[PDB]
Amino acid sequence: RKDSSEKKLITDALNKNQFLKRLDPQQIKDMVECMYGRNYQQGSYIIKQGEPGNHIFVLAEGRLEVFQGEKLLSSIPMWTTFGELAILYNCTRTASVKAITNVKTWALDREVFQNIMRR
Ligand SMILES: Nc1ncnc2c1ncn2[C@@H]1O[C@@H]2COP(=O)(O)O[C@H]2[C@H]1O
Ligand SMILES: [Ca+2]
Ligand SMILES: [Co+2]
Ligand SMILES: [Co+2]
Ligand SMILES: [Co+2]
Repeated sequence: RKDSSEKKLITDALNKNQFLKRLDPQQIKDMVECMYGRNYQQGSYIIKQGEPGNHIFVLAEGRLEVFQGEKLLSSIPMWTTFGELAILYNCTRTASVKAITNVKTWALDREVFQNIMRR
């Protein structure tokens, strides 16, 4: 699915996330190899506040904004991990994440994220 170049970009994105610094390099490597590409059209939501957390994402291309309601929280820089809170802490999505342009993410599903933690 990915060359060494993309694997390195995703790896760095995951390693920079404060809540993921706990994981071993083997766990990160496993996440990377398992991640799958998903595109989103402009104006669609990658994440909706209040939903369960079924995926963790890395922004690979395009622009994303984080919202509570109509209120803007943050612009997600390229190669940033997001959607991790609801996964790690068994909570609901804390905010919505909207596609400001057409977007590509790398995504990992929740159960896999935990199978990897079960290795
Ligand atoms: N203030 C904020 N700034 C940047 N990102 C945020 C902020 N609040 C929430 N997020 C991100 O938005 C995501 C929405 O779903 P999660 O709660 O799973 O994980 C959340 C974080 O990755
Ligand atoms: Ca990150
Ligand atoms: Co979906
Ligand atoms: Co580009
Ligand atoms: Co762009």
